[PDB]
Amino acid sequence: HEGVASSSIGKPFMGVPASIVNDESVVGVRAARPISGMQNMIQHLSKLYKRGFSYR
Amino acid sequence: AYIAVPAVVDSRSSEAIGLLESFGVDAGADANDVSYQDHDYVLDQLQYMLDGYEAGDVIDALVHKNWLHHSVYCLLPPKSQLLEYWKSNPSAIPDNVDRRLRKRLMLKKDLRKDDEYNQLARAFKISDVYAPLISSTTSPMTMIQNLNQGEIVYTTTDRVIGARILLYAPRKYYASTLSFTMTKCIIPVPHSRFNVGTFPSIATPKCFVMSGVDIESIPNEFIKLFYQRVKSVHANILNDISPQIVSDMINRKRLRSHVDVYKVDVVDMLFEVVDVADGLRNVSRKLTMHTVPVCILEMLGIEIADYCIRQEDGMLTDWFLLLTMLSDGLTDRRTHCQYLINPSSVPPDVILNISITGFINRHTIDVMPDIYDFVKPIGAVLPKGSFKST
Amino acid sequence: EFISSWQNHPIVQVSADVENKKTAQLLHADTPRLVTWDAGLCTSFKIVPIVPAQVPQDVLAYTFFTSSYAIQSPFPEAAVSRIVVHTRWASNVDFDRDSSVIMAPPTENNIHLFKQLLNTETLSVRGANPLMFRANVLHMLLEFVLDNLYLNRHTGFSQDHTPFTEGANLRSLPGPDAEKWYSIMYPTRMGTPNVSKICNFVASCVRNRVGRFDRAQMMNGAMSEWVDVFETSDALTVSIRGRWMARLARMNINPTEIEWALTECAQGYVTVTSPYAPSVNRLMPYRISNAERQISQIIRIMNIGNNATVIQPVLQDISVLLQRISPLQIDPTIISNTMSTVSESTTQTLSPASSILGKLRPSNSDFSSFRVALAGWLYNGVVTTVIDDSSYPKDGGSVTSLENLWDFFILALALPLTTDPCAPVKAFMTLANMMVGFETIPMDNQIYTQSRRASAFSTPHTWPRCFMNIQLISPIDAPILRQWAEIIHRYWPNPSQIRYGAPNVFGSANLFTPPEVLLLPIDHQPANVTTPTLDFTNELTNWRARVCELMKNLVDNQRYQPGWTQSLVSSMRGTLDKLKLIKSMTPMYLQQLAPVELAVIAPMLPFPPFQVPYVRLDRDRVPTMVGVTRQSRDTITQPALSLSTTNTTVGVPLALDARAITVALLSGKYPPDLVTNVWYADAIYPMYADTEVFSNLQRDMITCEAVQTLVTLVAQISETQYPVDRYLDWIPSLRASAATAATFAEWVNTSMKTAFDLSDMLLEPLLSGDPRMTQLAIQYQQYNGRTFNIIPEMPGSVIADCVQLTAEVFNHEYNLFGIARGDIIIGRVQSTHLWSPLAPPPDLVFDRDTPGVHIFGRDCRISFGMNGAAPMIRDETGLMVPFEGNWIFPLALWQMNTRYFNQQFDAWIKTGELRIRIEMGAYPYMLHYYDPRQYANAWNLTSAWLEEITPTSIPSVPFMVPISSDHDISSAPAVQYIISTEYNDRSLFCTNSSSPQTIAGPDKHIPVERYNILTNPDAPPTQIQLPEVVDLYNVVTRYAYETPPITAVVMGVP
Amino acid sequence: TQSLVSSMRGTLDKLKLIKSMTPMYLQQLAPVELAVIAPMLPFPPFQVP
Amino acid sequence: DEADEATKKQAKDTDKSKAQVTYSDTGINNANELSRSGNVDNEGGSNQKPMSTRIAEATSAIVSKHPA
Amino acid sequence: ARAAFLFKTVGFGGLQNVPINDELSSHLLRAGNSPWQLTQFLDWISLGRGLATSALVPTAGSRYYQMSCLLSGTLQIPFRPNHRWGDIRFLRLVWSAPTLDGLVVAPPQVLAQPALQAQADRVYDCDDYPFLARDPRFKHRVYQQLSAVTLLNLTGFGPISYVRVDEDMWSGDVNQLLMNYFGHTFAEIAYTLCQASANRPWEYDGTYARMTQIVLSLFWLSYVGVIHQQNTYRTFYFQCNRRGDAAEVWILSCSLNHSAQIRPGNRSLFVMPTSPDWNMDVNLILSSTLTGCLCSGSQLPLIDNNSVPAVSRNIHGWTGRAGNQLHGFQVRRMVTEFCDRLRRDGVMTQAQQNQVEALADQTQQFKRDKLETWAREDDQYNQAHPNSTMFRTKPFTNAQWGRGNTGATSAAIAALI
Repeated sequence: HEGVASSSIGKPFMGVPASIVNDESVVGVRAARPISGMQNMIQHLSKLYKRGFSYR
Repeated sequence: AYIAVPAVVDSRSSEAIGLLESFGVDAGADANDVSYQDHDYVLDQLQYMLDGYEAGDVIDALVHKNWLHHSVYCLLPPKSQLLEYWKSNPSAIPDNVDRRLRKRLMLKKDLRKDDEYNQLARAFKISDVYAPLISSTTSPMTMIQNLNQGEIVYTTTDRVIGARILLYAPRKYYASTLSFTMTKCIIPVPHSRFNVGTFPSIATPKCFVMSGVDIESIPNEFIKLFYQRVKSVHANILNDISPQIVSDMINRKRLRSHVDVYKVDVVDMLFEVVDVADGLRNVSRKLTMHTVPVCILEMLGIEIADYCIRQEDGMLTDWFLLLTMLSDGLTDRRTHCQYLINPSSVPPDVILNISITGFINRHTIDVMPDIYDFVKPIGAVLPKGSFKST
Repeated sequence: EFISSWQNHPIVQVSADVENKKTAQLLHADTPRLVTWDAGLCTSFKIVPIVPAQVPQDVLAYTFFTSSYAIQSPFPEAAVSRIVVHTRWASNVDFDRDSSVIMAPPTENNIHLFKQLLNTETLSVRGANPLMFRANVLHMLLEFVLDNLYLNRHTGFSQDHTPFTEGANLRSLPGPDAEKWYSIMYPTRMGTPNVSKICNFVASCVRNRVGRFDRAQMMNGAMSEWVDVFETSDALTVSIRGRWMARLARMNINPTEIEWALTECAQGYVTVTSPYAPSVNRLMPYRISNAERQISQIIRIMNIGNNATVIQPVLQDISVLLQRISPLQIDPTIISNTMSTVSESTTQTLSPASSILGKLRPSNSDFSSFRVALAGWLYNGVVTTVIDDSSYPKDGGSVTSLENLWDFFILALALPLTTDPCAPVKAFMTLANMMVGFETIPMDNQIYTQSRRASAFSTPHTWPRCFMNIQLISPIDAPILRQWAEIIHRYWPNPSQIRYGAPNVFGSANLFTPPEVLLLPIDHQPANVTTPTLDFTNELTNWRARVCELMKNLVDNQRYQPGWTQSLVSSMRGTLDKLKLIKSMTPMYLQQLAPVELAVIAPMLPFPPFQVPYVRLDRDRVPTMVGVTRQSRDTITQPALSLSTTNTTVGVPLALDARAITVALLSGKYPPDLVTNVWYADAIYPMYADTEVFSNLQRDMITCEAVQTLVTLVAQISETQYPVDRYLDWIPSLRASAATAATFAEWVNTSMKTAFDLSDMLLEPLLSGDPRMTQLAIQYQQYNGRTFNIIPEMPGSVIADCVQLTAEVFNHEYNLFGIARGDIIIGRVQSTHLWSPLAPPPDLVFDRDTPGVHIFGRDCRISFGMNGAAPMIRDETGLMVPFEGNWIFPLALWQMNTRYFNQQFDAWIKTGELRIRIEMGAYPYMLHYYDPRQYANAWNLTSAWLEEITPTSIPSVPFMVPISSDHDISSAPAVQYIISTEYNDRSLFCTNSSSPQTIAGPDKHIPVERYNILTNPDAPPTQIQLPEVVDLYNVVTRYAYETPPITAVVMGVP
Repeated sequence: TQSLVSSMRGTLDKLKLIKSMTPMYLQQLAPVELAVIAPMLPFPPFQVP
Repeated sequence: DEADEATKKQAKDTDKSKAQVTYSDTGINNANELSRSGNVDNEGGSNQKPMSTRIAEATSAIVSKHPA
Repeated sequence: ARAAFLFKTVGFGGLQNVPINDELSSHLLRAGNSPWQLTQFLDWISLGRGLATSALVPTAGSRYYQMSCLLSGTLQIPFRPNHRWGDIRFLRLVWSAPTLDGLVVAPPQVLAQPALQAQADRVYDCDDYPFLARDPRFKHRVYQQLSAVTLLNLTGFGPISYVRVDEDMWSGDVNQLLMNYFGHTFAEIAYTLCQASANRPWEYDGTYARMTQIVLSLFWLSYVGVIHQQNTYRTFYFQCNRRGDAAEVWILSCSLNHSAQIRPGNRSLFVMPTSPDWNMDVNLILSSTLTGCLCSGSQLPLIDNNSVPAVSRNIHGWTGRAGNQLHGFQVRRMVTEFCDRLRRDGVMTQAQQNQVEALADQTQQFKRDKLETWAREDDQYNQAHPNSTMFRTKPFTNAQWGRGNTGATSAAIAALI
């Protein structure tokens, strides 16, 4: 997610559009950072990777 | 007088709900003085624009928009489709069109192999007939300027921002997406003294931006970005007014359905730790506790005063513990760091007497966790020694 | 088991982590908030009641006092009143600095104000370490100034309709309530019915200095430009805001200058207009100095050091801008069309056209590399553009290979566009590596021989002697190599220069070049027509022709031709002719149009260009080092003597692809019918509506201000090389070190960031070194050893000057800030007299020169008594003395031997005849008021203080003071134990203000000197008495200036 | 293949100008600590010049 | 705003969607124009608070009451 | 255009060394180590809205004189024939870098070595110094403040200002630029002009130079009283609501009532105050500073030798055998001249004149008392300390408190129009 930046700023991929999310890693201030197509896609994949999988 | 607030505003919903009252504005008695703009379509247009361009330039361009002046976009079909649409119902051709093209278009005959109509067809350009054209390459700043000056802005693309888009030809000729939210039918409002909108602007010096809500705590993320960029770029040329000032402006001379249940108003509380061991007082520390709902505050009566937060046995009181649990944490006001309360009476850093000072940040949030999508059991992870029994 | 120590886990307030948002900062930076308006009172001191009045009473009837009639009064009506410091206790601001300094009345504890910075080891909550008082006070004064940095606003007036004044104009305050303000603001308006102290003071004043007395009405039906009023305020904040306003006024500019600057920057392609009529005094502060620009540029260069990833996105952005505004575009099929007509035979195994097409592989994205190569011309100081190693042949190649010939052709065309100074040598060594074995030349050593890769010749030291001296190459043995060397020497492009920008408003950030000048590695010839056609009179076209003819000569050489079929020779010659005569517009575009676009783009770049001179083939002048400095060496004080050896090199190489550059150079076309003036007027117009440069100017100003403030503050607690005056040397302080300086600097940085509402980095580039010896300078060096260095001049700092002025005022008004001065005396005094312990009678005080005193110091020893003898302690003279008399103690002795000294001395202090003078210098104090008609003792308080003294902190010194009375009272005994060595009672304002007089106790009337304007009839209305006395009634100037955006006044023709 | 002169010089300059207190501690305080703790050791010091 | 209203009234009078003659958006940079407004009183101050209320404030600041 | 760059240093006011010491030098360099302190002085005077004061700097003229003394005492190091810049010290101070960028504390060796003994009334040529000769922009930037110092140090009275009237100066660009300062004050205009001149040296006959000359002429004509609301110079004048006040404020203004008739030609002269109370008049010092900034590339006319002391005669670029006369005046008498001219013009009444006279008398009394007290304190300090003697204000004599050539100066300025 951090490596894909720079070369993809503000431009979509795979038909997934770019977006805008929150940042609070920096101490004391928590602002909004814009993410790219891959960044948004990784952001959505991350919650699945953190919660797990359901299997019928 | 245009006033910008950090929330989405709609003509009917924001009128039904007490948006200004939610932010803390005093009542205005008759509501004929205020009128609300609608910016939800502007917000989804902003998302569509962000899909193509960068956030910064679009935001900077949208800053220079005058919301007190009306204008609309007129979407045109592609060149060929415009030619067939003019071939049909030939009353649609404007006077600016070439005489030879107009006469040939009235041919009412199959013009594929005439080749004079065809060489004219290669010769034709839409910009010749229509001067203001976005042409899908125009900068957002130029879009906003052409929207500010004039009433009808012609375009050949749907990726625009700032105003409603009206079709010029029947839908058959248009092969674009069915974005009916911004695109209306092919065939076809005064402002009050105060107009409330979302996006701040710097077009005219009668615009105002409402303070009182910290830019950190803005719930809506797109509005957070817009406010951040505007404040970071044009900090020195923005008019900031307190909610008290807004209420005074509203009531200077006069003063002398289904409702959602998952929306609550929260406030930030300011207090100070005081040692009253002797008859004298000693102020030890300044703390701010975040995101306290107002309804519990009204229930458990809290005013600006002095309280003791320990019982005779030596443990924290139930009301204080409940308030701390409900809040989202405590921050030291001098050193901007998270503060952790000592539960015991061991001499280092014991809080026994507190003094409430005031409340500053007031806004509306949604208590929906947003992951509770299906009704399922709940499993919460909490470390040891967390007053579980209490 | 009651460990009480695990709870003592410290939390670090400053964290350090790897930093990648330096790119974000360099691309865009937060703008400081400079313009803030205040509509309240311009005061920072308030009067509070300490002891309530004595109404009703058994002597005077209640119908005397005005409080009985509920008459509002300017001053509190109480028995005791004191002045307390409270910044912005009466104000209405639109933006909040959040640097407030609030104090409590002296009857409360204020110890928390002096334990903010380095008291992380003080366990107690009521004590502080006396060795950081100076640092805490300095931080407090900085907070004072930062909080008081505001501007005054003119609200509005109304005429008085009562006979209390002679129809004066009174100001109206915006707020929920105004009755209290209307009585606080104008003391003289009150009537005087009786003979109380307040009424006497009011009656002793003039009647014609109240409200507004001067205005600037420049137009009809519009707000006055400014007004001057008499109202309650204080001289310190008045002066601070005056200096702030003067600083902004020196930055103000007018729309005509903006119009001229924009036109000159746009080079005549964009026109803007300004009004011509009377106006309303706008305030648009945007002009700063070249020194500030240079300092900010140096700081940015320091931030971007040796790290490519921090600078590459800047070049990407510049390439995007060039692509957006440029008319040149790729031609899709020019090369294929021109190569589809070369005559060939179908029975050959080699096809030059197929081979060259396969090696070229044109693509549209190839133009991005070309544009970033163009962008790299503006930053050769820190970024060096090179050709990537993968472009060279894997093993050096051979001239018998057509593929290797095409690689040589591509590299030869691509190389002269890079900023790498070793490009000619690399170009020569490419052909040398290919022709090894076929032809030989004499090299220098056995390491950098003729077989070494051409990309390894990257330093000026590696240039072969045969390259510099052509006579060494044999005309017979290496004719092709000699020809190539001669072509390189007599056809490499010649650098030139162009002019850019409008430094009238924007200033100049150039460092090693004359201002307003850009250098270019190729020759620039301005175009003379607006309708261009194809032209071959260009240096790049000549270069291509020479390369093609050289390859023709190589093919026609009689030692090479016999190895080829005739058909292949003919096809190769035809291909070379077609490549020579191809119709590309890129070489002409690069000569006539690209410099203009670069010049119009440069002035609005977030990172201003940083350049060093281009040298063509002069090896002695090749730059080899660029360095910046931020510290100093052992005792070297002058930067010109330590820059040479206290600098860190900067610079980084960035690689590009030769194939993309060659394709861009070979395939370029203009729109079918292009008119340059119209095209550029259309393209440039949207770009010139931004104000980010105007914001960056303010950012640079704030940066320089912060640097100077930092050095000025550090000089107060450490030893530095800059001249500075001292005013707080009587306040105790520790022996500082590098860690102490770093912590103090971090606190100052955080405070200023909070004050000016900044979230990004500031002073952290300079916080990575010892801040006790800071300096700023830059230099670069040539091959021959000459060095050129730049030492920017330091501009002043209004904030630092204001802080120093505040220190000067504090040096006389320390009492108002809760601090006492001098030493203390402990001993038993029993009497019925009503003198105050803060102003003791002289006879009680003794000092080092008083006969009979005993001075103690480092070497103290106590010998116990035996068989009725008395214990003794050793004096510094060497005699042993009993536990009686007058002693003089430094604080550290008792601090280091607390428990033993308490146990051995408390009884003799309480009951015996021992009196001890503790030397402290400065300390916070506490007051306890007692009724004078009853018994009172202070032993409990004194013993508590003595017993809670600890080797790392002390609590506030307690004093016991009587209460003033306005009628006869009886007397009762009182026991005192602690007194001060000097007068420390300047905080009093008045006693029994509602009563005609004070019969008993301390007496103090209203200070007339603090109201010199109202009480001295023949004094100028605008006289101040700083720093000795702070006045509480002054003349205030209030403005109504407008702050519109740039686009609201300057409008460009569409 | 690529020149690293500037990078090497920058790294070396940073290492040279690092703000370490270790030499000061070694030349000022460590001898004092060693002299303080030496006479109390069970095994007294045994040194060669 | 007055210029815009005049332009709209002219368009309505001429019975056209847009007006040939416009009092707004001309080619002239008339940015220093001023017009009478209710925000500024006769004394040159602001009217964020009415003059009558200001007078009431000032006169109420000096009231005295009957003793008990 | 100026061709010779020469400047004169301050002279001892009866002492045996430059009247400055370590305390004053540190107080001056308190917030910045650059000896060129024009911007710092501008910030300190705070737009002239009130009476600035301090413990070591009683008045604005005090700071101006101290800046002059510091520059005079410090510049003598690199101007020695050996031209070395950083081998000797002056009052525990040494130059940093050959380009004269700042002053720092001396190294331990230089501190042990003896300091430099400065001299009085030295005249130096900028082109002698190699670095100043090499760099034209640096020389032009420095020469503005050098010229201001020279204009202050040329005589024993207050600073000198230049007034010029010429109709051909006005042009379209000048009108456009001048119209933008409709409501600003003289101090603000001077601030902006000085900052612009610092950013870029002006050329011989540039728009900024012409506008500066026009502004100076307008201010001096309004000060004398020839130009007012009912008699304007091309509908421009300066208004002062409280004449005779301690801190006067002058505002540019336009009026369409009447325009005076101006004879064609080019005329000019040189003005200066003589009474010591000029130390508390920001406008006069700012006018002198503007003239100094102009002197960078304009080559003003020569000053007659007979109007300056012997040590200031025959300066190559400033004084000459036959030159213009210096006209000196007294502020209190000039106030009366102003009132009388207005009354004769018929726009003022006797009661108003009496009020102005009373206010002026009060102001003069106050300033005289303060100046005498400060002079006595300085004398006592010099008596107490014999090794660090100093002066906080330019010395004056009792005779300078009387009216001089005020009538002749007023007549000449009136005849200028």
